[PDB]
Amino acid sequence: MKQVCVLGNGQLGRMLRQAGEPLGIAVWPVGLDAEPAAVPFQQSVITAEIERWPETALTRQLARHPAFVNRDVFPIIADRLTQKQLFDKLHLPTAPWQLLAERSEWPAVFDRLGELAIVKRRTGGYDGRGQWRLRANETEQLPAECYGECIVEQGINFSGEVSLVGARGFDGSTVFYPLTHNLHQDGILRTSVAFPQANAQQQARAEEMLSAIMQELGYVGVMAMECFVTPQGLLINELAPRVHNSGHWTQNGASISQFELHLRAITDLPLPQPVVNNPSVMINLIGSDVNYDWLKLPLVHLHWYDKEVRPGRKVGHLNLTDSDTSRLTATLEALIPLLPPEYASGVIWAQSKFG
Amino acid sequence: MKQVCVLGNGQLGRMLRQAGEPLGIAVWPVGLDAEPAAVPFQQSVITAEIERWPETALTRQLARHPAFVNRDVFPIIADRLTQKQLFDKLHLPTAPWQLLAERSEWPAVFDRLGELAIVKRRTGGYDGRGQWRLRANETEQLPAECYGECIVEQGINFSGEVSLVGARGFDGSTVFYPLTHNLHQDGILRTSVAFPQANAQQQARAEEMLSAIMQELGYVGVMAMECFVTPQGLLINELAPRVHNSGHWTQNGASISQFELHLRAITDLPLPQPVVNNPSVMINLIGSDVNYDWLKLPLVHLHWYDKEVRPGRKVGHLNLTDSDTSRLTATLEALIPLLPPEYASGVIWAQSKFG
Ligand SMILES: Nc1ncnc2c1ncn2[C@@H]1O[C@H](COP(=O)(O)OP(=O)(O)OP(=O)(O)O)[C@@H](O)[C@H]1O
Ligand SMILES: Nc1ncnc2c1ncn2[C@@H]1O[C@H](COP(=O)(O)OP(=O)(O)OP(=O)(O)O)[C@@H](O)[C@H]1O
Ligand SMILES: [Mg+2]
Ligand SMILES: [Mg+2]
Ligand SMILES: [Mg+2]
Ligand SMILES: [Mg+2]
Repeated sequence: MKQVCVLGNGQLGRMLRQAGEPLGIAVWPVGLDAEPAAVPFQQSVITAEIERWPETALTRQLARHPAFVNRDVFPIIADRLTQKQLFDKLHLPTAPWQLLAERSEWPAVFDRLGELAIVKRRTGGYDGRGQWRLRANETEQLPAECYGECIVEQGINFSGEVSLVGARGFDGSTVFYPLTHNLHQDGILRTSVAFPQANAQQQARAEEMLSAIMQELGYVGVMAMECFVTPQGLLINELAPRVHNSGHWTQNGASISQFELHLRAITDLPLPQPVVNNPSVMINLIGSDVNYDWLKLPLVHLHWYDKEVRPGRKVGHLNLTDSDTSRLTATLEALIPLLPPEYASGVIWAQSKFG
Repeated sequence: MKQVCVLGNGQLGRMLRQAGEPLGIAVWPVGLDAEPAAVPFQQSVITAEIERWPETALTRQLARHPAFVNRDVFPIIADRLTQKQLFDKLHLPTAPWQLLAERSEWPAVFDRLGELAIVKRRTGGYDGRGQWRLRANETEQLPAECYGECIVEQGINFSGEVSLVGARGFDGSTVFYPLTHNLHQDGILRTSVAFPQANAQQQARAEEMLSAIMQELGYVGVMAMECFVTPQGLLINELAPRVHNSGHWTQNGASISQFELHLRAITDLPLPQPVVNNPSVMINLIGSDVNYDWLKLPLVHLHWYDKEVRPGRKVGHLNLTDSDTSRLTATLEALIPLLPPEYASGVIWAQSKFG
């Protein structure tokens, strides 16, 4: 019975453990502060749900582990500069950008990028923290700390956002789910909607890009590529070297979930193409307490994280899938009065995807 | 918040625990020999995946425990003599029978029940162990121990077997799954097939019968009723006061699984009718080692129990569901060479359901 250890103690690891169980794979999520002595890392394949970390007794032990899959890929992706350079190397479309070295460069930056600059911390950002959207007369708001520690990109006016989640096997095979439509508000993902068949052109463009990246990196497991939809085609925004929030719908809307797919990849099990026959919606639960009334609606799949509820925190997600989009829209409509007000916008945006 | 302890350490408990996690319900399977001092009985709803048990430090604590849902139904069900009588008291069709008290009753038993008698141990039987099929000149095979400890009933020539899995809530509401077709060989269930819409007359007869049963008992949770199909309609074979093997398909083929439904009922959560839109097939894994090649087929959902593989032991099950029956048939066909010989019969029988 394969053993896998996942570095990091969040919901991602928990979902990987839940997926592993019925497949006969024991998965052990280990936080950074864990005691290595307690960790069966020796008899396990190591994976992670994080991409960067401080040095601890646990991480020092891991360091010397032969089977930490993708170990060397993380730092490249963990630093936005190196990630952006990777797209450049591979000729992949992405927002024009540059390292933002010091105050003095501002003039050349706007000259280069346009009216709106999007400044991003090279490492550690998530949910939009560590991101600034500045105009020529607003540069003084950027913390000095940021000089040398941030990249700056052109503000992209996309018509929508989509991510491609897929996986690469140790033998180079790759498999993908259809593109997923993502809605972000205030920097955090709120809702995702996936259809069995995406714009065929967009789907091929994305697969070619993701494929080139996984190959170049020699990556094994699941990776998510977030892109921006523009009239010239997609632009890659960023990558996540792991299972990703946008693909949670796969737990209930694909024959093989992103969690199962990642475990198959890393343990070298078969990686056939997951079957996706119907559309799916996923609503993220953020800073809200669980309301079991949601369970009155039979299509709603509750995925609760057993995390402390605090503002802005991802606490769970709700998935719904059905071959009849009317049912989905109706389920959505019934959910509105059962969710806090800030959820209406995303729920309605999901409904409109079927309109 | 949800804390449930389940009496019994088998795969059913494990599947209840996997189901409860994402719902935010912490499920603790407790074996009979467990140390009561290590169990959260005081802060939980108690359920069980077994129906009769010896007195141990652990079960002693469960006697009369107010949090143990259905505690008094178990014993009624656990004895076939009491179970049969229930049917009788509710005018529900069942096989003509009687308590088999002693050797001398034999000639009259055959005069009354006809050619073939089915002897069954009053308690503890499963997978056909404790059952004997006898003609009038074979009674000497029945161990002497049986007299007074087994019932005897009419061998029924049924055209097929179907089970009804459903639940009853604390307020009397009930919900059910469509009937499932079950195939038993050598006393053990090998395969099940469910269709979204079952014979209407049949489904209604089953629901009326099971509702009468659960209501009569004040039962809360999931119960399964195995029946035999005959030209006068269904005959009830036996009941399982819990989630049941023939309902495993609901893990992937219904919007709410029988595991989830049981936890909903017992925790007083909502109990809407689960959605079932496509057919499902479940192949029981018995005494065989896991074969990861099964995973090359994308529709296959592996549910491995993490049990030691021994002859005749249920080690797992494979579920498959899709709206396209031709897909299911093709997946079944591909499964044959990937399973031991003894599985062909069952797989073919499933395929035949779609023929
Ligand atoms: N150049 C850009 N132009 C316009 N919008 C942008 C741009 N970069 C980011 N955004 C918007 O901000 C959202 C969050 O940005 P991004 O993914 O870089 O940050 P993050 O902190 O890494 O978020 P996370 O890791 O949680 O996805 C994007 O999905 C998009 O809505
Ligand atoms: N009276 C009967 N007539 C004909 N066949 C019968 C009869 N009783 C049982 N059988 C056959 O034997 C099977 C198993 O019998 P039964 O369910 O009573 O046994 P069990 O040991 O309680 O099995 P389990 O608890 O594992 O379902 C039935 O599903 C059916 O195939
Ligand atoms: Mg990011
Ligand atoms: Mg992002
Ligand atoms: Mg039985
Ligand atoms: Mg039975």
